[PDB]
Amino acid sequence: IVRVFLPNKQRTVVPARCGVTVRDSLKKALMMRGLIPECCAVYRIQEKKPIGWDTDISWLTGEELHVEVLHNFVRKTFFTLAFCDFCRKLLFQGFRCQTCGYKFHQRCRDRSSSAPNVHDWEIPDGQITVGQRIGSGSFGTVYKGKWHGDVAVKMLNVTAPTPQQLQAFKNEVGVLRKTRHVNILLFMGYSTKPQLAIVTQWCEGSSLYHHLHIIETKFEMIKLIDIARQTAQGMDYLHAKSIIHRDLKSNNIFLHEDLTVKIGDFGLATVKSRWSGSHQFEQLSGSILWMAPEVIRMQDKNPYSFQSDVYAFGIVLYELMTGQLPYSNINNRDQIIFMVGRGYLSPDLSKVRSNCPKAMKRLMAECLKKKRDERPLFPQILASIELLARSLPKIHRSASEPSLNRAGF
Amino acid sequence: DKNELVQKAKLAEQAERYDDMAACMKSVTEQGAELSNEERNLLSVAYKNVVGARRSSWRVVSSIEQKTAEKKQQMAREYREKIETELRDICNDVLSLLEKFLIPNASQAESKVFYLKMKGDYYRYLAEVADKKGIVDQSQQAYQEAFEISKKEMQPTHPIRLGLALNFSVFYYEILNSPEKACSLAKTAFDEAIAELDTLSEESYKDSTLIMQLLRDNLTLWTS
Amino acid sequence: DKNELVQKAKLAEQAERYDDMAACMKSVTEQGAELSNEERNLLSVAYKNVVGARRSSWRVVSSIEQKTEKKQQMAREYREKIETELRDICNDVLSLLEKFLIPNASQAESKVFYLKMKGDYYRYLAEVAAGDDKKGIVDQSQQAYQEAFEISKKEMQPTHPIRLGLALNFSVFYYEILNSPEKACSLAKTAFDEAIAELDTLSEESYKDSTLIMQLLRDNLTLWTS
Ligand SMILES: [Zn+2]
Repeated sequence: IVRVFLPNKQRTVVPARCGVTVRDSLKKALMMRGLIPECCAVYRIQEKKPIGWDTDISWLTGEELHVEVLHNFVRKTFFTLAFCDFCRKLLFQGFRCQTCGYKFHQRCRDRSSSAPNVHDWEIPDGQITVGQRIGSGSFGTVYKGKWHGDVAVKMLNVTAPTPQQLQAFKNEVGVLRKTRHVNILLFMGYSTKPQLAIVTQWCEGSSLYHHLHIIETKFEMIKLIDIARQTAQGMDYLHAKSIIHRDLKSNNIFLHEDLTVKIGDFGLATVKSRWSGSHQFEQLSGSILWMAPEVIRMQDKNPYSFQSDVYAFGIVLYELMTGQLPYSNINNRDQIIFMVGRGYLSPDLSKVRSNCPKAMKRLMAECLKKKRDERPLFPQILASIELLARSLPKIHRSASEPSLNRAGF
Repeated sequence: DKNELVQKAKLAEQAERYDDMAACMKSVTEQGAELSNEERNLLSVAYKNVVGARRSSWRVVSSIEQKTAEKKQQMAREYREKIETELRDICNDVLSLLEKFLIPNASQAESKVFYLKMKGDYYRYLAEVADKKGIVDQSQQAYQEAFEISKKEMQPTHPIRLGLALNFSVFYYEILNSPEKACSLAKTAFDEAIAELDTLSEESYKDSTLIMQLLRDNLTLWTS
Repeated sequence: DKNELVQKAKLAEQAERYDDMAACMKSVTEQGAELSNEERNLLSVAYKNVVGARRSSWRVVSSIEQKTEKKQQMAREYREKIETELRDICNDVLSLLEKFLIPNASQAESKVFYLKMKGDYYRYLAEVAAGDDKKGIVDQSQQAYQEAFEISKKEMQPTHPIRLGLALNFSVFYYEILNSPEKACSLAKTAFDEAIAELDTLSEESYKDSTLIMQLLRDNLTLWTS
């Protein structure tokens, strides 16, 4: 007999006679949870020689099997805007599927493209009414107070002045001043003469982490997509000017009374990795849930290279479609660092909610992929959501009767 | 001309122009030849998209219909009526076709199940758009006749059987409000296949697992 | 009424079926009032997808027509069956863009887009004809952009999406239809770079459409240079 280390935190004793190969013996047990000999992979200890499916198991008695997971092509003509999913260009015709949701490429003459359809701040002391500090976080301390109203000031950790560092902030505050947006919080100003209590707008409303674990109230999943879209759009604009968040958490995110999400309390890669001279070499901070595998490694000289924020978004998708944080079973800060950066551990995706579209479950297969070379930039991630944000009344039924492959390889 | 009706339907298959397969194949079923597996399949692929895409068109119009002066509602309500009548006429086209020449000349045991499966299937779309009791009970009786023929002739590891099991099961949950009947139907059909997975063919392996996958994906979904 | 036609258009847009809206919007063009921007792109999208549906229909059947003798005739006859449908609908909207909305207008940029459509749809008809049957259309299309394109480089800033929209469409007009990449390459780089120096003010006029077309220029050029 042989073991199996199933995803979804399960394990089932299974038999293994002679002659029968890998495929059927496991498939008789693999299928009970929705697998197939061509969507999974297992490895043996030697240190992981790939044990496929054709191979004979006559020499695999008393063994351990971690079954770690690795379509039918209807046609359509994408009326609304919709991007490809093999090169992430703009796609007009092409294949699809009723369940997966994944487009496919069509030239692998090569027709051209067309136009897609459509639809300074000086602040002196005197108005600074600073109150109790909220708490620590990603890059330091925050202070709820009052400046021209209920506006959240924010005092950094390393407030040690450097006359050239203020110029660096002038480089990082001027860029991060005029970028207004529907979602992003309207930044106000900076405390100049007193120590830097950044004047970032404060309002009412509950946070996302506050909304899911302190009270832990969920709604109808129609609103769930609303959260995964506006935060894909609000943070899309930040990457439109290359302004990475660098601290995307389920904490700073706000909700404007079930109307629209609001993102903020971000930026300032100068105070982070403070000037020890003329250098700003970076460091890890806060927690490593939102932060990315190639930021864990400490060897990313520019960690937020337009993709480390994509992984931060995904760790918000997982908090959206599971109601629980990642790694509620491993609760040690120092050790999870070792097992996430080197690639030994990735969030267990086979525990996600059951009543969510397969397309977004495919979105997390890329928006949470450990590599930074195949993350879909927020341009593509933004567009994908409206595709299945208006496609709610289309696949809401029970997995009925699908057609055949309709495509030949 | 029947083969001339073939090329004009397979070509229309990959054109997003399916109303040309409604015309072509409906004119093949009303000839009097033998419905081979290929043209049998194209009939299912043609109408399903023609009625399913129009069915799914109704659902989106339905969601906005319930999301509310009455001027906005009456316009959405009117469009709901317009697609509704098109749905019945594009489904009764199949329903009348089913009476005329399809079933009474069924040649094979597995074949008649395929049509008998479709009978109830096309009633289901008509049933859920609806005056009401007469349509829904006929569907079930059409399904029940498919049920009767299925268990005693249809193999337990065949896509049609599973698809009929799938459809008949999802019929219970959505229209007949009997999930316990559905999950029992799904589990029973699914389990026997798991015992029979050791014996199949590559020509039946592909579509079979997809239905079971959805059927198992259906199994997990209704558990809660 | 008028808003009932407009409202029905939006509802038809909802359900993946724009043929119903196109016949409803084609009535909107035949009203006689001043078309406005919000439903103006509804005019653009309506026939674009309706034609695109037939374009996708023609583009695939053309492939199997060349991928082949009675069977070839079946493809040959059907291909012309949809080209007439493709041409008739294009002629239906070409009548729209000629005798209906070009005369009544008072804002240059509003005239720019419709003139872009005139060059667009004439170009669309130019994709199906051959030899002599297209010269009267291609020349008509070229003037529609040239009239608008001169208004583009003069009367509107490079940030506005339509000028880039007029740029990307007009450039490909040279490569595929007119087979003149050199004027396309020069215009593409010019339109993109003259629009890359003034990207400071975006949110006041949706940044979305800009970067898509802006990106759609470089990657197109990446193909246009290889
Ligand atoms: Zn592609």
